[PDB]
Amino acid sequence: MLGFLSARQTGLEDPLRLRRAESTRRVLGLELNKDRDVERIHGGGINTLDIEPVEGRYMLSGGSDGVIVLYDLENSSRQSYYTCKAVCSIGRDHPDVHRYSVETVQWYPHDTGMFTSSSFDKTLKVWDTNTLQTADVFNFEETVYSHHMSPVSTKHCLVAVGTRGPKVQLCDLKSGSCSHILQGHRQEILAVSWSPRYDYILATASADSRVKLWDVRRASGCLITLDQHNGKKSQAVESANTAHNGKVNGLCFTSDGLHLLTVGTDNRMRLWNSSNGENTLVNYGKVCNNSKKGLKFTVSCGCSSEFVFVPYGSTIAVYTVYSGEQITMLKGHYKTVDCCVFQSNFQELYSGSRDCNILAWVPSL
Amino acid sequence: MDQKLSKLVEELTTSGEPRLNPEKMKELKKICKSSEEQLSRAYRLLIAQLTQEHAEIRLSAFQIVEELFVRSHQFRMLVVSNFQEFLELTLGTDPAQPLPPPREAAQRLRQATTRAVEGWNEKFGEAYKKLALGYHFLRHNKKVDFQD
Amino acid sequence: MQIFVKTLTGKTITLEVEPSDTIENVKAKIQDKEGIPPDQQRLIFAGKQLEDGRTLSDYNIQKESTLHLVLRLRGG
Amino acid sequence: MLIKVKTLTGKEIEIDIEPTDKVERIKERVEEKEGIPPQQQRLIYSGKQMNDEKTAADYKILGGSVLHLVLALRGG
Amino acid sequence: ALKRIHKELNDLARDPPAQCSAGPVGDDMFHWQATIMGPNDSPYQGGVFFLTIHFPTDYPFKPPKVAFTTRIYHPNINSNGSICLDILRSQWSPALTISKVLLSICSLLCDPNPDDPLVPEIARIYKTDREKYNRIAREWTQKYAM
Repeated sequence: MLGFLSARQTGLEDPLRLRRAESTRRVLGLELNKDRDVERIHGGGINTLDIEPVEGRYMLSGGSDGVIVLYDLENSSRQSYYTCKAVCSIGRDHPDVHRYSVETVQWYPHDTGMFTSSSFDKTLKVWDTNTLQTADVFNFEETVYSHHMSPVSTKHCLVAVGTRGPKVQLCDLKSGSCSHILQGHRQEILAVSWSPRYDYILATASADSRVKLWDVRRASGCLITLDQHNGKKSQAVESANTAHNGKVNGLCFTSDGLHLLTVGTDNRMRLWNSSNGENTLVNYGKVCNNSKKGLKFTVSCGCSSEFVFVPYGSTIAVYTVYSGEQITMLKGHYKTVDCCVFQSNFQELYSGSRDCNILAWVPSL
Repeated sequence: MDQKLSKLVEELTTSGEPRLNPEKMKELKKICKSSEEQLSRAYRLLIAQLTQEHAEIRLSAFQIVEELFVRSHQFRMLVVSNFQEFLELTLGTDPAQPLPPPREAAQRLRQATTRAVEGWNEKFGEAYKKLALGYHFLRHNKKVDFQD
Repeated sequence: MQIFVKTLTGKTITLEVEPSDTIENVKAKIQDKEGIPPDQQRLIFAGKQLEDGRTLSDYNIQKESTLHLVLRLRGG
Repeated sequence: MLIKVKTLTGKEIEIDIEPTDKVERIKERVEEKEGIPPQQQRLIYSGKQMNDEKTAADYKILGGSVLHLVLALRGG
Repeated sequence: ALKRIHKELNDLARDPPAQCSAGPVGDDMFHWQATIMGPNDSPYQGGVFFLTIHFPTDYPFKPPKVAFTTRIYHPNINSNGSICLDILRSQWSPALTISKVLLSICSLLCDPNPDDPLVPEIARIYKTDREKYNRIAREWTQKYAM
């Protein structure tokens, strides 16, 4: 690596080159760390994690027992080994704790002061990071598998909420109105996601093997309805254009926002184009999943070749997004993995499982 | 010096005795203290025995493993290297891989491995955080009754 | 000589006892003083059960000492 | 104010301190009236092991606020 | 009720128990921390084991959730520091006050009952060989209590 240092020093290669090459090297050498720990606080499994977007310091986690821990990943100690102490926690003793499993906790974008969560108690609560008090609560008529806030929108603050009804809900964290709904799906909505690039493009995955991108400004259906064979087996859109063969329960736009990775219960990933819904035929091999709710997964940022970290049974699988190769298989858990989140700042990966653990993977050397 | 070791381990495990016959176990202790690669050779012997289909043989292999664990430190590192498979073969956690017969020996294996894992968590848990992970996983995810 | 005992109700009462006296009579004195049955007392001195079949002199108890009274418990 | 530093045996050593004395002062005063040098004390006030740098006003020690003294035979 | 806890706190500050000490940890009077000095003539001699009391919202008529913070060796106390007294779960009595529950715990430190134990692994050692018990408890006290 001294070659990269000298090249950066004499201005040959842009500093971008060393930065990205070193980030890729670190992610390729990713391994579990016994030189770091995250305190065990959840009675049941961990369903979700979301490192804060700005400064990458705090870290929420939605336990399956309704407790929302709020970790602190900065090594405030002096020793090489440390444990990420849990700063706060919405314990069961809290008056407004979630009665059932918390399956999505997300920071309010552009404002770390607040964060949101939602649970099978058919509620979505807007939590205040400082005083830990519900700022706003929206009660739905049915459960809430997954919700997501636009990480790019400075204009609106709508919140797609995929209930187990066929209708996507849009909740407004400004003056409350959950009236706006997006009709067109046929079964439960297991995973939604806003477009990181465009303000108003929402991609919603369902359990009927359909992935649709909605222009929420448009109030006459969806822009696109993803189709496996790119229209080869052309059929009108009444029972066709199925992005999978079984339930599709996970979405993750690539970091640039140009491609919409989807993973479904048919045990395949597919890197769909995000502008016209044309499958790009990246193989990815066979990816194992059998979960019956929102499967979380994330994609690396600031690396030469974009990696994707998909929960694969009880192991994290690391694929290269644009080539489909399998980099490795991080292997440290005791039950199925429910959510892995990438710490972009230092190329660290935190993967909550169903065994109440949150294993923090870090690079070697 | 592998022939006598494979032999002695075979008479220890295949006998099916309720309790470890003492003097040949002491011979195993001495000759396992002799060399480190041969201690790990005994570890492979134990692992190969533990996969084989008989609850009494698995019990003998596990009790030897517990002896070496409480007696050796490099053995603790080596076994925590694959504690996941060790738990799959001892505790029968995976329904797709239960324990062989007989039922009495399997029950004794379950009780003995639960109590040995308790002792290991108390004695070597801090030095081996992966043992702590395994103990926690057994105590909540698998809900193993440690009070039984 | 006499001894102090701190009953359960916050009050404190003084017992006239001798070192040769056995603990059973001590509990009987607690009984006729306030009336909780000989079985239910569990006298504590320096965090020790005062065994029924023993005497104060066994436990190294002197004048102006104090005995603590609680409700009968058990292990778990 | 007066703090009475009662030990295990029940002996209730009297002490006097100003409201701002550092607890090392408290241990030193206990040394004079009881004889145990400050290294071997572990003063426990209301279920908090007092730390050797905190001022007495930190713990809200008032008149007649009983501490507890426990011997640490090693005591460095 | 608070007034019950207030009266307990005052009457404990005035006339403390001998080898016990409990007071609120901060502003919330419902969360006390206590301290059981190891009873004399026991393996726990010279020890200082810190509890952590939690009074419910109906404290007179409902037990407080006391739990050791200092890892104690005992058949009746798990490694997590939780106790299983009958007085504290089933036979709670309002007349029993915190100065009394702490003293009863102190007494039970020396009077375990391996029958129906919360930790059978230690209970077997206690029932079989008490000589080793008094050494393992001693080393745990020395490595946690002092």
